[PDB]
Amino acid sequence: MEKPLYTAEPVTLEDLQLLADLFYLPYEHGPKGAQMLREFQWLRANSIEEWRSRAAKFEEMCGLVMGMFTRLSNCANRTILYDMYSYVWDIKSIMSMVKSFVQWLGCRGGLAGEFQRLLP
Amino acid sequence: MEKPLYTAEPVTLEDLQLLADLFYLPYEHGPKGAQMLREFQWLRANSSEWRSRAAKFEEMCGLVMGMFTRLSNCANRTILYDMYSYVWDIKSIMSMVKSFVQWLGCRRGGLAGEFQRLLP
Amino acid sequence: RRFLCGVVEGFYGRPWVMEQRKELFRRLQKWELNTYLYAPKDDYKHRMFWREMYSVEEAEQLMTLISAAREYEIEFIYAISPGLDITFSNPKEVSTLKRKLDQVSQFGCRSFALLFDDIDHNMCAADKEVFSSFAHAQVSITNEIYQYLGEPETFLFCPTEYCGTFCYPNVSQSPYLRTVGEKLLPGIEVLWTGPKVVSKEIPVESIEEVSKIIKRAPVIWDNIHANDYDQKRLFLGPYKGRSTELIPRLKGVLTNPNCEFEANYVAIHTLATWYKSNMNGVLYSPQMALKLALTEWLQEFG
Amino acid sequence: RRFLCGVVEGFYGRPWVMEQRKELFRRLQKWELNTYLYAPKDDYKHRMFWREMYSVEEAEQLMTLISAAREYEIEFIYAISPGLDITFSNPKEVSTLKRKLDQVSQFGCRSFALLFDDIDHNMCAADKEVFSSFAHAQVSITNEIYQYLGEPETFLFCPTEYCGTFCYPNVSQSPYLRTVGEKLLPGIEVLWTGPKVVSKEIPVESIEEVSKIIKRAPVIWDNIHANDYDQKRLFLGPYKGRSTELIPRLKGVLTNPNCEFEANYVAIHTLATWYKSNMNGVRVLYSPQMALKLALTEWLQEFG
Ligand SMILES: CC(=O)N[C@H]1/C(=N/OC(=O)Nc2ccccc2)O[C@H](CO)[C@@H](O)[C@@H]1O
Ligand SMILES: CC(=O)N[C@H]1/C(=N/OC(=O)Nc2ccccc2)O[C@H](CO)[C@@H](O)[C@@H]1O
Repeated sequence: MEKPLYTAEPVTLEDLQLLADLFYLPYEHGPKGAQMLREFQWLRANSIEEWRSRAAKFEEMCGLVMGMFTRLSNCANRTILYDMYSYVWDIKSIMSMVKSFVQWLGCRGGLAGEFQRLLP
Repeated sequence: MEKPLYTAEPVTLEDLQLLADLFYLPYEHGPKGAQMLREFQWLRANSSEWRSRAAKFEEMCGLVMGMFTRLSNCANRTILYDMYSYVWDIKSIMSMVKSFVQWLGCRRGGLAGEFQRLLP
Repeated sequence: RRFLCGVVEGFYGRPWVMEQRKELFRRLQKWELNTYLYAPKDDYKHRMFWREMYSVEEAEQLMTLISAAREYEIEFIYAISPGLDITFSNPKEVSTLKRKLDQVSQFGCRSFALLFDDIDHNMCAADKEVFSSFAHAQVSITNEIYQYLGEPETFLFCPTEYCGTFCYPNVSQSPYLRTVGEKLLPGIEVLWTGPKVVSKEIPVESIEEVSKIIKRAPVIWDNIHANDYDQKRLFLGPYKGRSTELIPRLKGVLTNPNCEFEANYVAIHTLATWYKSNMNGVLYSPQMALKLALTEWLQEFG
Repeated sequence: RRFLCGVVEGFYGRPWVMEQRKELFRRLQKWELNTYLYAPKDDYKHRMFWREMYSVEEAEQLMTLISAAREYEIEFIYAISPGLDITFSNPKEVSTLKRKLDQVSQFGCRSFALLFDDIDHNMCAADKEVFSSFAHAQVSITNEIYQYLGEPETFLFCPTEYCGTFCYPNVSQSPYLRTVGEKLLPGIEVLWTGPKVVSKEIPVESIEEVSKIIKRAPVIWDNIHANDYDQKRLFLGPYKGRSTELIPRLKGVLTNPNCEFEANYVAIHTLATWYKSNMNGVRVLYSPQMALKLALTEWLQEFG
């Protein structure tokens, strides 16, 4: 058996729909992202069998944010990706930490990041 | 008597020295940077001498703004544009940090940041 | 009826390039939008160094650009922001402003805009002597340029008090807006940003209030998708907060979008879906419009 | 002696334009640096879709860049990252790489590199059959491509266990680095990113430890000033944490710097200053705060 060739899976409509909700409006969050913040707050607030299943689908929800980047990172037209890489790379990373945090709950940003961490 | 024509104060070395201290190294804050951070942590705990430090903090905050102000107006827009994101974000975070210190004596960031905050 | 619907490139930061601007027109044409307002806050020869005449190559590019706007059935509006260091009473200044726009007319541009947004509310000792209030001085030179240019069909004017917040005592009682509405020629259009800079909502009564004092339907400068104020924030959401019931009460909607050009697809597409839905004075769903935009976009990725 | 000192465009994200690249060469030469490693993790032809040959304009642009590198007397090294989908056992694959590098050789490139960073330690069944270990696979292909190219002067190799915190089970006892140390050809220079991926300090001690197991002095791929991992951050600080005493114990230092090209002035200035300071010494000399004041000065004249 030889090594499977690297293949690019294309950006789906769901990928885009996820992205749109991740970076929505000034005075709003996209439902798909607003839900993802709801679920992470609740999952953090617990220690039933429900948590084990909700924390699972949240890790799937996280891998979706991660996969969305991979597929955007692999498409023929780079121009789209590069004009957003800053914003999309970061969400992918925080989401990657948030996935791992929840895995362990079952068993940065520079100086400006730090000052924004002190105000309420 | 007429409208004084538009003029651009050039970038000073003391500005660069401040910039480089703000965006220093991956494991170390710049002298000036870690200093600004120290005062904001302190002024937070106490709220009733204190006022003299707070005025010297707001003096330092202004220097960051001014630093951006001159960085923008310069002839080489090419340099500025590469780090527009960073400089714009540090000047902005300083403004809301300053306008908070003024409020204490007188008696944003997106979804990716909103996730970063609810982590240790 | 005439309605100016399109994009205003009026943000602070690295301005777009000819090939992006060209693709913007293709997109604008495809989505049945008509206008395009040139307002890049950076472009030296627009805000700070406005007086400066364009270079030989700068000229050729702008020409090629204005020509591409026509090819793509797009209304090209050229804006100039003197406001900063301009002396409203020195006729040399007024002449230099006149000379600047003459050069623009040479390239093929027919539609202009005099912008007075983000400037100190104070006139110098010379202008203080010559003109009554700050609105009087702006109106004087705006009308003079509207007339000097042979009263164009499309002539936009952005006031300094361009939103609700910025009005003192308030929109219905501001003596600045009063002078603008009264002394500004009805031919000259007025830009508005709604009740705030980045309006969350633009209620019909809010437009009715300003239309009343500006004594005309406003052209909306929409900062809803503007992102210059936080290069850490992207806006891939839909054109929400503006009722379709606004359309017969406005002369147009020019959306100031994200600095990042490629990121504006959804914001422009959804604006078009919004406008088209009720041109003829729940027809629009932001959540719905968004799926259309996202569907169409998905094709450009490949 | 020979010492490789420069920059490595080896980051993720929007790669530099060959316009910017020509400018970096001028800057490099001005500061007496001598190397450019072409390794942008994006460029489809470099990593992901590595087999794929360059087009007409793609070929044209690379030639001009290689030509500019000669003009500004900077050594151009072309790196290839075939590690994701390559089948080491398949000779057709080997031939595809041979063909890929020949095209670059036909642009004027004389210096090359083969990287195996950011890839899993598991081989496919065909590779599992043929080679005794993963280290054995990479050694065969690198050595084969080296010989094929005609044992060039500058041939770089990047291991999967390129940093202290990435060696299984540890640095000294790693079977992987031992296989490389022993079986990889002597002419081939090995890349090392220090104790961590982004090393706070690169201790002299740790360098003799790794030098031993790889049976040669490495070429540092310094990620100090890199900023892909946290796009919210930028690094304008001086080149800190690397003793001038490492200079005689290494074959070179290539800095992978901030993605935002213009921010790398202090980064590449302080690096040049660090190198020039203990250049000839064989076995203090460099002050970072002093190096930085010198950089910020030479930088300030770009603004105006
Ligand atoms: C007419 C108008 O809106 N003008 C400017 C304008 N001027 O005032 C500001 O810069 N205001 C502001 C910024 C962020 C949030 C609230 C107000 O609004 C936009 C803000 O992004 C700028 O891009 C425009 O150039
Ligand atoms: C040899 C090397 O360092 N390769 C890559 C590399 N590979 O491993 C990682 O991705 N490591 C990692 C990333 C951030 C922080 C800590 C470890 O590190 C750098 C990350 O900035 C990349 O720019 C390089 O392309």
